[PDB]
Amino acid sequence: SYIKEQENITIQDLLFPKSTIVNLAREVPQQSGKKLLINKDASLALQRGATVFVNHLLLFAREIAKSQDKKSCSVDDVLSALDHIGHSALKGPVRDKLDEYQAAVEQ
Amino acid sequence: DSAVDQIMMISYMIDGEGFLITNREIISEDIEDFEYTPKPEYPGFFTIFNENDEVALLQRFFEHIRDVRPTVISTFNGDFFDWPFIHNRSKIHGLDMFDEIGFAPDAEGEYKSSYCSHMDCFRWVKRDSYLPQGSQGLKAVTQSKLGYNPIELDPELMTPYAFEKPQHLSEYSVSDAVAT
Amino acid sequence: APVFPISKVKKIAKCDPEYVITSNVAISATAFAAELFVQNLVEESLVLAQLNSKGKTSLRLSLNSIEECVEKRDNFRFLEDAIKQ
Amino acid sequence: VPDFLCEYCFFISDIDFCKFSCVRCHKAFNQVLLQEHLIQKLRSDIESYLIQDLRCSRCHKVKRDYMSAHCPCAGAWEGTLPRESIVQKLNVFKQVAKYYGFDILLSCIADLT
Amino acid sequence: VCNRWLDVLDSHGLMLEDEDLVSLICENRSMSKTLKEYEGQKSTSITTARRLGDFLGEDMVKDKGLQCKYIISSKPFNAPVTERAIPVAIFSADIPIKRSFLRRWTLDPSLEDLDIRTIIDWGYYRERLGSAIQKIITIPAALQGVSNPVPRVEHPDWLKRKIATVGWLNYQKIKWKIQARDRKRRDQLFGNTNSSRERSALGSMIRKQAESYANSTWEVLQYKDSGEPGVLEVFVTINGKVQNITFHIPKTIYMKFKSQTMPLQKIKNCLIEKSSASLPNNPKTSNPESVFLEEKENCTSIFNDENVLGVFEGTITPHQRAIMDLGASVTFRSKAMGALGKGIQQGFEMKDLSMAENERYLSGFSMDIGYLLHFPTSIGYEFFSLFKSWGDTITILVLKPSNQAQEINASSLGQIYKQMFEKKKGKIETYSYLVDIKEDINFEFVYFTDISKLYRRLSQETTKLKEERGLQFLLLLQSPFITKLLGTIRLLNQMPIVKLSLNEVLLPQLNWQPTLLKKLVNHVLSSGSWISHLIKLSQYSNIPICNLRLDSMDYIIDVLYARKLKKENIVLWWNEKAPLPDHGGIQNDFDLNTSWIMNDSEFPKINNSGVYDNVVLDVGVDNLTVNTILTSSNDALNVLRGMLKEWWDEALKENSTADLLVNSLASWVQNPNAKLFDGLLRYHVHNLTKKALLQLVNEFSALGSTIVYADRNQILIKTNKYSPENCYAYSQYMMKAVRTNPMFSYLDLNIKRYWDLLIWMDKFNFSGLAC
Amino acid sequence: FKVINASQQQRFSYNPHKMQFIFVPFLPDIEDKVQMFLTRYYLTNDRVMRNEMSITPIKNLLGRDAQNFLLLGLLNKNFKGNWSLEDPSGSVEIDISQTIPTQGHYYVPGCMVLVEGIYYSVGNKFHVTSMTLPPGERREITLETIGNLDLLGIRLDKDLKIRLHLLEKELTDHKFVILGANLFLDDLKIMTALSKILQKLNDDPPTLLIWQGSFTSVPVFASMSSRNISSSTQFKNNFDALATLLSRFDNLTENTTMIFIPGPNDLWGSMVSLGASGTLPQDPIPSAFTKKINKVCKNVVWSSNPTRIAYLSQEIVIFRDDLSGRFKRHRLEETRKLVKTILDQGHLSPFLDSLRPISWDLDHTLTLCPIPSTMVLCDTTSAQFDLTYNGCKVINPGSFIHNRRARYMEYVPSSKKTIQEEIY
Ligand SMILES: [Zn+2]
Repeated sequence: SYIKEQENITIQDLLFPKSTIVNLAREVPQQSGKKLLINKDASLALQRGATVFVNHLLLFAREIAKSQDKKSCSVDDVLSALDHIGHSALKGPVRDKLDEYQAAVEQ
Repeated sequence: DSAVDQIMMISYMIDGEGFLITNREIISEDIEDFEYTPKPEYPGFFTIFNENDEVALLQRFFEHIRDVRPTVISTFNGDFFDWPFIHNRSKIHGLDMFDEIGFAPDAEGEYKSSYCSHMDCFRWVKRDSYLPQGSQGLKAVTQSKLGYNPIELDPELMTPYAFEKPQHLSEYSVSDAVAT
Repeated sequence: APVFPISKVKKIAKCDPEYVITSNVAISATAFAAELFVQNLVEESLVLAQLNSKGKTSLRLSLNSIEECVEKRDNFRFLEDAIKQ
Repeated sequence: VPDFLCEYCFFISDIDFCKFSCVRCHKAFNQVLLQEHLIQKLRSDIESYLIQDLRCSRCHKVKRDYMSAHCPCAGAWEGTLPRESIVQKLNVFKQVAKYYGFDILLSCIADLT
Repeated sequence: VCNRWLDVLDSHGLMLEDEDLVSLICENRSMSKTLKEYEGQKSTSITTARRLGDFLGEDMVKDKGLQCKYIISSKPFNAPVTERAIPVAIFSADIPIKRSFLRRWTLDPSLEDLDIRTIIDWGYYRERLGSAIQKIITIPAALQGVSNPVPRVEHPDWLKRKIATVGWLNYQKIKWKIQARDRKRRDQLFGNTNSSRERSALGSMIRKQAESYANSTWEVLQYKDSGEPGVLEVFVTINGKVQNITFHIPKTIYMKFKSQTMPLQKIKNCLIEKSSASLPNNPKTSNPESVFLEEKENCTSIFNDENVLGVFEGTITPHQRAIMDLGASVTFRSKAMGALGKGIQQGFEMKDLSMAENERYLSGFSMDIGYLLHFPTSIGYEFFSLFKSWGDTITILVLKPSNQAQEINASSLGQIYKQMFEKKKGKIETYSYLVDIKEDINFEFVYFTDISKLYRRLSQETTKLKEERGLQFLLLLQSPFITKLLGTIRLLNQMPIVKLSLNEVLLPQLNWQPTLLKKLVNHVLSSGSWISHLIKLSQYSNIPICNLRLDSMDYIIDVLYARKLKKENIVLWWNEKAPLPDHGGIQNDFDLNTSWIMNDSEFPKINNSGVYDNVVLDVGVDNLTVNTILTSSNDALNVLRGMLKEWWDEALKENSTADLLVNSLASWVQNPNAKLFDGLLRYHVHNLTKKALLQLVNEFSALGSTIVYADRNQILIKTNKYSPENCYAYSQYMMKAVRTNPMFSYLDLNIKRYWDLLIWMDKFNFSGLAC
Repeated sequence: FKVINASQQQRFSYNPHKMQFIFVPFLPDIEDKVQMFLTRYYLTNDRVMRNEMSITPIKNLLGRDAQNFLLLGLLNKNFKGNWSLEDPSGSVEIDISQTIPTQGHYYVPGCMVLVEGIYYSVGNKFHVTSMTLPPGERREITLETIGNLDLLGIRLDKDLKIRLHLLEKELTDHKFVILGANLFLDDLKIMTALSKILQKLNDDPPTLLIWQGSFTSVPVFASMSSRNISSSTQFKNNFDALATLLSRFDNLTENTTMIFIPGPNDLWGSMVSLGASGTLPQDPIPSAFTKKINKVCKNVVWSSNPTRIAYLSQEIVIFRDDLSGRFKRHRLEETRKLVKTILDQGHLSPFLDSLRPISWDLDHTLTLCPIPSTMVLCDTTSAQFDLTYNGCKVINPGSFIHNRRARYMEYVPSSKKTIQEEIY
């Protein structure tokens, strides 16, 4: 339930790069746009969104980990929590890039 | 809402010959050609166009408008609910509505046009139909002014009926197309 | 492919206040899901930025489109409590 | 006890109460399945004893009524299946259960008393 | 007529149902603006909106235009009607959700009943109907000169007197956990409208999956029991990878009662066809559909269809396996390019899709193999080996008593692997494009004492192999005794649940060759030849890896028998977890008559112990149950005869994994573990094999041959006194040529029996051998 | 107090003149089968004699063609159209037309139904004008003709006290959880659900929890049920898994009297012959087969299907079968299917022995002459009904697989109410 309101305590909660956020916005939709720029308030929202999403997936993996009474976490505990937040669209390409990372991390 | 949602059916009746364009993503079973004749003075013939994507649905609807060359565009409660929903779905997809059929809204939020002069028939029911207020919907105006009781289903179960029983919802959209 | 190193993987591992012992590849899965989440929010936020295409910023997304794309969608309803600044 | 099937050579054949392996290949199956088949034969004979009909000395016809005590005929009253037949089968079940180990079979013999 | 409506509102709708009562009593009243913009105002449409906002979460009170349908309760005492509103959604929710959120609004934790006639205000609806009947009935009647027509309601003084002659993440994590507790309650209320709120926009992460899905070779059938039933997890295989998808499967019962059940139940699908199943039942002159709710079988009780006489029992399709026989093993969604993405996101509706394809060449592939096998014994062995095709390290969890040292350092294992590897290197070089065991193995033991932490170590190693590859691998589980007991430890992966090994053999502790030479390394080279055997056994029978296929070969016969029964439409399928009858009433007294006490095949005694001549037996008859159906209910027996006539055609000049179907068809009739038929089939094939034994006990008697024994495996023949033993070759071919003609199909072989001047009382005399 | 089993009580030899209890003492006789059908018709004979008008057999009504008496008899089937009716004098035959019965009951082959019509003296073909079977009665009249003998032994008339009713109304912390319709112990979902229900029943201790025994999914037959394990060894593994799961909760181990009752899927002793219904009065599966689950507790009692439990003022028979599937299978020509035959039928299984066998030894275990005011009908083809408009409280624990899962009931025996609870 409710305990306390929001807290802008961003002294340690201001950590992620800005070049990776603008590097993850390529998006070529088969010649329908120019894709010149994104303003900085959207980049600050994307940085705070990525940080909050990593905390979101970690609490959902730990909250479905206690139902199976396992005190650990895994790929079958993180990706089995991606359907609980409604993100199966992310679940399919994370599987093919995890298998490309496993097929290229051996060399 | 017009941005979180998408249109499932477009049931139009170009001069007696009705048509229907459905979105195959939400609708599970693809509807074949059927009939809706609730009275012999109102014949309903509907050749269904099962388009796969919503962009295909909107481009086939605007293509059939651009080829048939209409001189009258009608609907019931258009500029309040029906027409800005299609402008928002044509703004969401890459092909904007004004670049092909000229349907730009006015300053008061009324989708007028140059060549076709859009006929919102809810501005006659509210203006001079002499119908009682509280029963001024499409079902009550066709039960009162016209002589037949149409398909009465609540709109809150319209979305589970898209995946479960789309034949009854195609009958309901053909009912409101022949009634309009 | 070795595109996201173990530096940012250890940056997103010490951030958690109360966390159980996760594996070294589950945090890699969370980092790959995070870059796909940022790519999904960028591609789905231009679906709501196309609703207001009267000016030059139609191919450029902003905070108003991000705010309405976070409050309309159900898979982004965990971000409206953190978009307040 | 009829129709025992083996596990992998599929030799379907009956066995005896007087001597466990196959007669095609040579391997033991288990003892609890033969134990289970003997309780199945015991319960089959007990449920067949439980569905006995109205039959006697003069009235040797089929039974067609439940509420009727005896026929309106001239014979002395007796039964169809005797209890001495199933107690001779129960003591041969007890002899095959005490000659071998067969704990749950002798347990169910003690359960029915 | 006001007394009839007051009687239906006075007895709280006891004759009326609950759906007509909630559609009758409730008040539809939508809103125009949001809940946050109505601060300071109190009404019934703001109270129901606040109750939906703190009961179903804050996601619907964000946008404007909420339709807050409500009802009015009585249990808030002396409170306004503007704060006594209750939404209709509390009666459609679950019991502890409605009991948890009802008492916070009703302000009474003493209540034990959730019956709607007790909560709702009958007096508020009574006073609103009373002011409407007061106006239209009692208001213009007292001035007209007549009395009060309705004696239940009354009129007051004004018309009665005239009658005188890190911080903030704790709050964020508790907010997201209560927010997702209301989203799962929103999906508990309805399962489809919230599901298409993420799939309304076709992104390029759904479209890539939709452009990379064609010819779905399904591999494992699964279950979903903790949520909505009837939905199956499918690990179908695409052209280069394996995709974990989900399949929506309905329950197609055969019932014929859909005529006047339209206002009773909610009949959505309107289809009338030949829904008559012909099984033997009790009513005379009756001699031998689908469902719109796949989660609960709300069937009709009173049966009166007026189409045919006879109560339909509700003969079903097999609920957990109605897709592996009605559909195929290689599933294919024949549609356009852009609807299958919605099918991937929601779950594939296979009732309107998923048609079959060509069923040959099912598995042409190249991918990794996981191999878990356990070895329990009476000695503590517990050889929990985990072989993987990419890592090459097996991890045995052995040596339970840790005081002594009896397990080898893999020196002996490496030497026997080298000798076994040279011989099976030639055998591995035959099958090497599938499994690569061709590299020299190297591994390490784990000597463990506990069992609980051994299962914890086993779960850590199976997550290690499920994280080393993710997908694109196959885990072949092979534990003998704990095969269904290993299904609690690790799951959610594709697995052939198979008892390959019977049991681990007992051994004295001074050697380890019967548990390591042929039990550990020969099983992984047999696993390579075994998966090529499985590829052929699933290419023929067309079923995925859900079968045992070596211990129980009664499932492939069942899938082919169900496809042969689905080829026609008069006789249908049967039971799945019961002892499997084919009768008119599964729960009855019908099977005691079909029990058949002591089941006597034959018992001959013509009393001949000492045989008269030097006769040799070459009459060792096998497959008599197979050679009974190939000669001969009625439609089930002729479809079995047609299946065996088509089955013997492939077991001639071209066969590799289909000759076992004949012997398993012989073994398949007598057991209740076999599926789709064992009820009246066993007794009928036993009487017809008894008839065939009596027909073949005298038709072969072209010479003076008599019998003393007949027990379906061998009989007695008798030859003449002259020509004792040098004439065996021509006598054997003449006996086979005169034995093949009167049986008229002649499909039972006779090879090498024995007889030399016998003695036979009944069972205790075997005197004679001549080979 | 203690649980009365199927064979752990005195034998009630109901006589046709006084209906008292005679002293009988291992296998029955055919004389007991004739007495069984005589006690099935003579103890429903006083359902209109002690209710009331003229009572006479078919011997006074043989040679005529018009009548007035309500013919009480059990429905049969001899040939294809030979619908026979009886009494212990002879037989009557019933036609197939003019069927207008009372639509507030259920007719089946073996329920004793009063009928009226014409005689049709060419042969003997009685007709159906009115078809209504007689109803039962209340507490005040059902135990006045019995004298002063007991059921289990409290033989004194000390049970006419209201202090015994204040003894049952005093301790209001009594809990009789019914738990629900034969759970299957093979899949992990039902196991995790019963773990969660035992967690919520472990932190608060009940007094006599009516659990759910004989809980294997597949029935035991003459073949190996599992892969390499048999059908006896797989259920040994299942009660050892249930004993280890029961020993993870140490509050039920001391005061809760756990009671085990079978269903149609009993163990290796009583259910390898049948696969569908078998004999209804069964024997309980004792300590000889089950050994591991008996050592983990001190209050585990094994009992059969029609078995009452004493509370010194209340009897509760906890039956378990598919009665709503069996009554639906035999008609004349979920909620309102078993709320219409408790008063109308004083036998727990009103069928013939050719359609539902009853052992000839025990038939006073499933008779309902001392009428219970609290009754449990655990089915798998019904809903969670609780109707008391007669005086008898009849509760039905439904199933475990429907839309919401894990249904189980909680009957408070002091407050005399019942509730249900889902968990997901
Ligand atoms: Zn063998």
